[PDB]
Amino acid sequence: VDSTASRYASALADVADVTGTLEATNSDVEKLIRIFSEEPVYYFFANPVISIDNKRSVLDEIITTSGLQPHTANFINILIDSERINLVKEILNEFEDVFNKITGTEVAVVTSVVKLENDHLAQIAKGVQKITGAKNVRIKTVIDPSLVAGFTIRYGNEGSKLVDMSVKKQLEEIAAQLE
Amino acid sequence: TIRADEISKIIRERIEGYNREVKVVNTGTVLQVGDGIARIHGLDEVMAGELVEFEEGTIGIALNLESNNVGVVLMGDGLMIQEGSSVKATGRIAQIPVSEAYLGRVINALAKPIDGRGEITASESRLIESPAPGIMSRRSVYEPLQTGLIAIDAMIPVGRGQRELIIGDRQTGKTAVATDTILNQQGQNVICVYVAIGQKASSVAQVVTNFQERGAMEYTIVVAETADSPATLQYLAPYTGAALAEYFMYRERHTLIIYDDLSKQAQAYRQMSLLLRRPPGREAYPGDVFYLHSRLLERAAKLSSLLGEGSMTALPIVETQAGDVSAYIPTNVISITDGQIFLSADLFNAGIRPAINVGISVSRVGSAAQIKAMKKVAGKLKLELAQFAELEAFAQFASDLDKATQNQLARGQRLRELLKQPQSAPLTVEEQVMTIYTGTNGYLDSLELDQVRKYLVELRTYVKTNKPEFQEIISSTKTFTEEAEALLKEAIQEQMERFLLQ
Amino acid sequence: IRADEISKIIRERIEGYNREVKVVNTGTVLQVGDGIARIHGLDEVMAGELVEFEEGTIGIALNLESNNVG
Amino acid sequence: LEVEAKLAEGRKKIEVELQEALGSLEQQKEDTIKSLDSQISALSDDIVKKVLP
Amino acid sequence: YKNETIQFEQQKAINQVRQRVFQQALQGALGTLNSCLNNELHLRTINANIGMFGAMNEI
Amino acid sequence: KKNLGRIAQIIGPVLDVAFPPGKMPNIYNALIVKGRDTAGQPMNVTCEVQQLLGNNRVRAVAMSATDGLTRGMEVIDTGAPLSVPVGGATLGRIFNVLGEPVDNLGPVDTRTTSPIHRSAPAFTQLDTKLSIFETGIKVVDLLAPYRRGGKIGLFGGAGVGKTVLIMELINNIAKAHGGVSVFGGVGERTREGNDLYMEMKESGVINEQNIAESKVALVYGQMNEPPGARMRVGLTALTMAEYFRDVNEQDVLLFIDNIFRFVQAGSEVSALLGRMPSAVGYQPTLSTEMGSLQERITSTKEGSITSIQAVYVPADDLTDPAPATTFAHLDATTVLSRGLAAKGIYPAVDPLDSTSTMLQPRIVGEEHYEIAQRVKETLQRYKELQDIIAILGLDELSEEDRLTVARARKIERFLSQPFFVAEVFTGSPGKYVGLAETIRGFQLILSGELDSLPEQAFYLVGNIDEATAKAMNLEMES
Amino acid sequence: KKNLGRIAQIIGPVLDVAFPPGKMPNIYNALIVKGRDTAGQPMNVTCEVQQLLGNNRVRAVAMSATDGLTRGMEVIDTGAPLSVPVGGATLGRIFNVLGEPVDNLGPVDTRTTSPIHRSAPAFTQLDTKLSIFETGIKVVDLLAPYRRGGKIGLFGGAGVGKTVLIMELINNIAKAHGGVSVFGGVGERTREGNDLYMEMKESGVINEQNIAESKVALVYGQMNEPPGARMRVGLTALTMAEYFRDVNEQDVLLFIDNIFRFVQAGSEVSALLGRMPSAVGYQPTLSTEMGSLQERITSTKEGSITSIQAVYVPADDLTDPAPATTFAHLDATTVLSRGLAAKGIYPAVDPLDSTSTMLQPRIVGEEHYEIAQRVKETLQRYKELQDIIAILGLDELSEEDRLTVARARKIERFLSQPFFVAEVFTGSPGKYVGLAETIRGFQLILSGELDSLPEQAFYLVGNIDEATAKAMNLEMESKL
Ligand SMILES: Nc1ncnc2c1ncn2[C@@H]1O[C@H](COP(=O)(O)OP(=O)(O)OP(=O)(O)O)[C@@H](O)[C@H]1O
Ligand SMILES: Nc1ncnc2c1ncn2[C@@H]1O[C@H](COP(=O)(O)OP(=O)(O)O)[C@@H](O)[C@H]1O
Ligand SMILES: Nc1ncnc2c1ncn2[C@@H]1O[C@H](COP(=O)(O)OP(=O)(O)O)[C@@H](O)[C@H]1O
Ligand SMILES: [Mg+2]
Ligand SMILES: [Mg+2]
Ligand SMILES: [Mg+2]
Repeated sequence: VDSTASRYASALADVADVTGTLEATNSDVEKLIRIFSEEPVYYFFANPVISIDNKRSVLDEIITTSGLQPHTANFINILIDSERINLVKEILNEFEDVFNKITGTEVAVVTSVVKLENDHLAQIAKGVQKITGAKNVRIKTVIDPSLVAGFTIRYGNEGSKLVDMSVKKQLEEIAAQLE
Repeated sequence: TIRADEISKIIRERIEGYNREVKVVNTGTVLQVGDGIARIHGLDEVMAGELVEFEEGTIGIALNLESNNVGVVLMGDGLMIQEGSSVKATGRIAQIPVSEAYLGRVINALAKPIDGRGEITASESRLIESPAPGIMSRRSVYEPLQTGLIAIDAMIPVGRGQRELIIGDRQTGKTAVATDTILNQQGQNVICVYVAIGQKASSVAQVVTNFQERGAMEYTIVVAETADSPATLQYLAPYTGAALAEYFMYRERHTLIIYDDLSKQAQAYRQMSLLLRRPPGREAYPGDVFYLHSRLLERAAKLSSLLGEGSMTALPIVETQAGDVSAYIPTNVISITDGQIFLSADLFNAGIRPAINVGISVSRVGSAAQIKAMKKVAGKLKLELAQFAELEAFAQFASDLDKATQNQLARGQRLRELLKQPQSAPLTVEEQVMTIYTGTNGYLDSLELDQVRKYLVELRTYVKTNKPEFQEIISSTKTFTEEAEALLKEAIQEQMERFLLQ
Repeated sequence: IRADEISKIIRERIEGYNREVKVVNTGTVLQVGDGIARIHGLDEVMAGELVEFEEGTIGIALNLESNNVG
Repeated sequence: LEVEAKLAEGRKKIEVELQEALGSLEQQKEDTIKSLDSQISALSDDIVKKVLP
Repeated sequence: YKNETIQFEQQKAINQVRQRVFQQALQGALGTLNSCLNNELHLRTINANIGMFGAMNEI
Repeated sequence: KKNLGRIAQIIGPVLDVAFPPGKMPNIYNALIVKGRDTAGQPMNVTCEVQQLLGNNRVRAVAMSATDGLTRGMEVIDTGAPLSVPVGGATLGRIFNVLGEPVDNLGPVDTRTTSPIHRSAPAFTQLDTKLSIFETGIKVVDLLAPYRRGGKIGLFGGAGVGKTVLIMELINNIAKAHGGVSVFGGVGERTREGNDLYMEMKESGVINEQNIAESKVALVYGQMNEPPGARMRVGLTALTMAEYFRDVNEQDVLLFIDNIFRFVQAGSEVSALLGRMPSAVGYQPTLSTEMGSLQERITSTKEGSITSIQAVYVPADDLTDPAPATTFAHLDATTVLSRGLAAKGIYPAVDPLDSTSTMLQPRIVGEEHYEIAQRVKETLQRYKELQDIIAILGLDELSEEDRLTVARARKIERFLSQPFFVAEVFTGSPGKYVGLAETIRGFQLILSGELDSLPEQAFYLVGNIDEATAKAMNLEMES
Repeated sequence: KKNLGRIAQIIGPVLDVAFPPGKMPNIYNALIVKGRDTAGQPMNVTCEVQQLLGNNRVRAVAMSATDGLTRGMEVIDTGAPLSVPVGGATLGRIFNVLGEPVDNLGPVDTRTTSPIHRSAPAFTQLDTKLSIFETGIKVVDLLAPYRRGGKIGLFGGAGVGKTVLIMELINNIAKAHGGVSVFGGVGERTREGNDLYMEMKESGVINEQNIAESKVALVYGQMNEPPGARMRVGLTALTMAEYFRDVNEQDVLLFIDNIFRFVQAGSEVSALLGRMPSAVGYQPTLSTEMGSLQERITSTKEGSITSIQAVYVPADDLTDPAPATTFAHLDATTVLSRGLAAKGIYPAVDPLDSTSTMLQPRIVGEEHYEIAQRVKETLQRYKELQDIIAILGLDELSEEDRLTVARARKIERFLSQPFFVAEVFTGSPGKYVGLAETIRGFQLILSGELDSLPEQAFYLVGNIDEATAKAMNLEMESKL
């Protein structure tokens, strides 16, 4: 994807990569996402009517308490100057996808009714890695009542590529007979 | 109708022999659905044209593969689809289950029967967008494809592997000409497909009923996408018909496919691309509207003797608005095809039926598509008629015109009276040869124009009955030999004398 | 969604945010196509001023826009 | 006329034959649906043993 | 053509019966699974599923 | 426990309604905006989900006036498409788009209601019986004979007489018909609707007492209605007509004035929706919108819909997208001309541009067919002659051409007919002309037995006998 | 080929291919996509880098079908524009857009290639000699005579005979010409692509027994091809004709048919490329894309290229931008009229609307020029009188006016000619007519010596003598 929100996030990651603050910058970006969740805080930055000069002063105070990275404080200042603070939320979310690309980590998300031990995951995370082509795999877990007793892992560029077996066997059987 | 006692065996059968193979399948998320089109997030493994299946159970086509999302064009209406649901990438790119058993069945745009006569037995499969035969793969058109319309088969001949367009106004007689052609291939051993794009459901039913009464449904497939159906289906209806025709074509069979109209296809493709926000062109048609037809109509070919010498004659039909051939879609389809047949309402109201405007009708194959006996007789007929009109229009501007012109206005008005035919009164090629031989050689220069229609009918019956040898020469040798000519002359004189007595 | 956000440019911007600078001397091609180049930079060019790229092509800055100069 | 009218009556007779045959088939289908219940029950059990491993 | 109607009919009815019947069987299966050994059989199936997944990955 | 949404946007009659993220209303479901005014509290604003926009937000087209809606009001998904009462209760009543009675009588029974968005009859259920159908009009019964149970189109610009001709068709056909008729007024003068309503009462179609035996329903989305309401009036009218055919198994007449308005309302809403405009200003899904409404009208084996629908033709231009798209659907078109209304030939049915499917010798017999061609061959010849006559005039023509011109002129006048509805204009009483009388009259004119009569003996008479009687008076008077 | 980029978008034929940030292909390089077919076998679909888009992605128009292509596949940049094999081994082969041989014969030798994009010859080079060449067509030789080494255009709408005329011209000139010919069909029927190739075999130009003794090279970008392909067979067929011009130094025929398809193909993908639409829906670069294509096809001191090229004219409208742009380039335009087609006069070359630069008395001599000029004045008068005669009849004319009308009518028929190619259309065997026969024939009609003849003695006859013979036969038939 290449949209304005994605474009900005990619720049932010590239500067971190150059300066070797990828771990350090990522923590700050995660820290920002908590900040901009709040309807009141986001609204203040986003709306055109509040004066830009006031926004910087408030932003500076926010940065100090937060203790953000020197570029990360710039990056928000750049967004504010160039009017794209209305799409901060899209930009922050976009950065996580870019950050995995730079490392070579890949997310997978694996779904069960029942919580599973690391050993099963270790096989899956190794399994997604070879199948992925990954340098590294980072695993995301979710709990679902609806399937049966299996699970489905999703991976790829997006969460596009899903390979599952739990409910799906029942569905396949239902289809199979009608043939 | 006893079902319940075998269900305990039947239910077990379904579970029996089930592989349950697990393979990686592409999946994505629905962002938007509105009016025939979904915008799919994800699916970074789909290919341009791949069928993608929605959660409810709808098959859509991934046309736009944008960098953020995927433009999916639903084959149906996605009332059920819900924002956030998951859609699968099937892997196939719009195949058709195609076999021998489609004959005599009205079928859907997706090729599932809609006459309610049972599921079709289809072993093979073919793509919808298969590439056309190559340049080295074809051969020249030589075989006749008879319409039974004396105005077509004498002056605008249609040959196997050809593409003749039938263009006219609304209610000008275009469908009747096409339908007549399919009805006329009763024992010529060709397969016919009638694709009905965007046509009224009642109208399509009427055509099917007419075919059935004639017995023409023993070799005809009717593919129908009615007006009510989603634009996608209308857009893909012609392709499905071609795929069916192509299957027979590669089995060395000869096929004829009528697409009724192609104009309602490109409206259905204008609708698809305008809702995908593709940038339009003239009359909001997409840029690639010419390409949509051209790739379809170039499927119609006569294959070489290496590839079985099968053929596929396409018969587009594109109706023009109040004689406006300058419109954007009729401009595109004329230049693709191998000659057009203009039908005109001005000749249709003036009795001249089928209303072939022969002046603007063209056959780009020419007299290679005629049998030799007919080619000899009507070879220069096409030009003479055009030349004759030029001075019919000009001798209304003279008062005292000489006899040498008055002979040509005599003969030329007789030649027009050959060409008129009652609907669904097809002529054998024998009956066309002796009709054109009579008019060209001045044997109608005696009698009145009103009498000419009557005289020819009497004459044809005469030679069916009294002289079956003329049938034998033209049907076997396919050449208007001196013996055949002599028989025709004898018969003409006898008939003329009988007519004089009456 | 708009030109001049090529993510070289944004990063260059972040690095120099606490700064003052005038890029007026040189400007870097953003996109070339169909006989038109879009150039990021060139803050001091005037409309109609000939500008010459690397490899010697000469162009006229007909369109001056905040994001870039056509 | 007379042949034509006769043919029309023959067509009506054919429709009566065809109308009646469809009705008979429908009745037969209903009986079958009522009939062979064991297939249904056992048929149901059918999939079960093969649907899963 | 009327006979062809019956041919199709014999098919639709057949399919319906097959399905409905299957559907029930499905119901029963679900019920039994809901009662089949939670940690014992559940665990076994999980392991199997896992094994299957592993196999798939290898291929 | 229906999910509640909030209005996010109001752009004219188009609402963007935000919902909880799991639960979105399906496309074509109705919404009920809870509504508020100064005095009272109406839930009257009803919507129809057209799109799903993502970020848990549908887009819906409101069926009423959106004035007075606030961003943030409560919206309830009703979970089904916009259902309308149908049946016995809808006889004799005037209805909205929304199925809500207008006529200031008691509320209808909502026992038997039906959704307006239904798929058509499938291809199996259709019928192919080809029957002709008499209207008492000479231009229609001869040159473009109407289909029993198929769509009929009346084409023409403003003020050429579509409404009058429909009124004549309604007047002749409805009382005689044994099947419930359903009128649908889409984008028309409200005065006409009121005028039409009175005529039914006067002729007994809508009897004032014992209204359940009325055998006409009436459905009105008029010119004053917002454009979301004019889209669906056609569907609402259609739904009621379809129910009668399907459940009461009857034969139905579905008169619509004007289906061009239905397309035009759809076009107006499309711009609000943001869909790119395909041609002129028309909505891209023009064929489909038109097709969906039209497809449902077909007659099946259980009943029959005989729809006579007037279609406006803008700026007298039959190549406009709205008129052009409609032509494919109709079984018989009746293209009214303006040039014939300037001369005063009424009904101004252009006899060469009007075509019917039933004008075929196995449908109409060999006698009707051999005349209707020979009438159209004369007029067609006359039409060709007009370019020459316009400059030189009559005198130049040959004797054959002159004879045809004299015959053509007589023939054009004979087609003109006084109407029962048109007594309030001209005062001359209308004449019902049976098909047999019409065929006979035309044969005489073509034959020439009536070549000595003047031309104005033919103008505005019913039979050929009337022309002869009229002819004598012109000659006698002196 | 060391640069790998991943496809980012497929919208129709236009791909967007994201590359590593330093290394991006230049404009007009060929990308070649490592795509896979329905078999899974790797398949390569070539692309052209049309424009650099910023954010390190190009925008390329694929030369083959984009159906089956996936976002994210590897795209290797070949580092150069499309190199097409040229020379001796291209003669009598039939070729793709990409230069791949398409006639199921063993692979073309690719030791010599050439890029399809190059600059036109400089102003110094151009060869100024004015030379006329004989075609055998009566309308062409008399009224719009063709220039050896000059751009020739066949203008007409659909179905008027651009193709048949081209075939006739090809047959005469192609066999006679010493120099290699090149036919490049940009966006035409594959039936006509086949009907040429088997008729080039029959005349002996392909020489299927001994290939590379052939004298023609066929390049085909037919209607089934994507719009990326039909934009570029104009350049592929031209690259091959430039090699026989520049390197081998021999004069070439270049029959292009159709030139409009090339213009049209660009328009189809132009919208996809993001360019705003120009007047009538074409691309804004129409007059440049013609110029780029047209400038290259010019004779030079080293060699001479004669190109006869058919031009579709949409809805018979000579004001259309595609047709209008072309007129400036041609040395002689031959505008086919649908009015003469529907009258039956074939070739339906409109004698008043067809011009030529060579019809000047220093070039063609004062005998030819006066008769070519007096023929047009007779036809011009007749055209003016057509409105009047229909309305007022023939009898309102003067004797002088009537005489021209009788003569114009006879002259109009005489221009018609039966072709060798149109024996299936005319039914009568074709005739070749010299320049001398035409001048001699036209002079007599103008003189009035042939005023007594009927008009139908002139329709579809080759020589003047044939017309007189036909008149005798007609009189004999009339007596009986
Ligand atoms: N040769 C003929 N003789 C007499 N009538 C004919 C002939 N051909 C067609 N017709 C009549 O013309 C009428 C209209 O013809 P048809 O529907 O076949 O044309 P169309 O162009 O397909 O019209 P539409 O635009 O409605 O599809 C038909 O009722 C048909 O009977
Ligand atoms: N049959 C008719 N006889 C006489 N006048 C007519 C007839 N039909 C229409 N008119 C004239 O046309 C006028 C308007 O016609 P109308 O039906 O209102 O057109 P529209 O249907 O476009 O609204 C009427 O006022 C009437 O004067
Ligand atoms: N010289 C000719 N003699 C007879 N017919 C011709 C001639 N030229 C053209 N035609 C007619 O025109 C038809 C189409 O012309 P064509 O050569 O295909 O031109 P275009 O490429 O413009 O359509 C031919 O198939 C033939 O019917
Ligand atoms: Mg039709
Ligand atoms: Mg009105
Ligand atoms: Mg051509």
